[PDB]
Amino acid sequence: GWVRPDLGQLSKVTKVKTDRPLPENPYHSRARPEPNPVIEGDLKPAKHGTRFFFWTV
Amino acid sequence: DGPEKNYEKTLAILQIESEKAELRLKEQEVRRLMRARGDGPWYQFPTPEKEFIDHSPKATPDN
Repeated sequence: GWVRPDLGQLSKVTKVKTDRPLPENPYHSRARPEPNPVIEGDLKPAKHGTRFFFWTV
Repeated sequence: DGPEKNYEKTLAILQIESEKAELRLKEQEVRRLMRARGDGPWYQFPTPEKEFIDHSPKATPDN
């Protein structure tokens, strides 16, 4: 009772059911380093101007 | 206007200049620490972009 597959049938992506668990870390990755502690807060003006030598503002 | 005007103006000027000096020294220390061990906003040298990496399945399974 075998039927030859048509054109385009063997070449398509098929789902498959398995009881094998999904590997959570396939790359055996180490722990990612934490990012820099980003600074939050309101943007206050510069204290006493630019503070470039003798310039007041 | 009298001597108290000049006296208190000099006090305000000295406070401003002392605060500016302390801020400049602190800025030098901050820049030195960040350049030595970059962990603040400044001196963040670049890194190749993460979003341009293929994660789709490929021809060779050992990837």
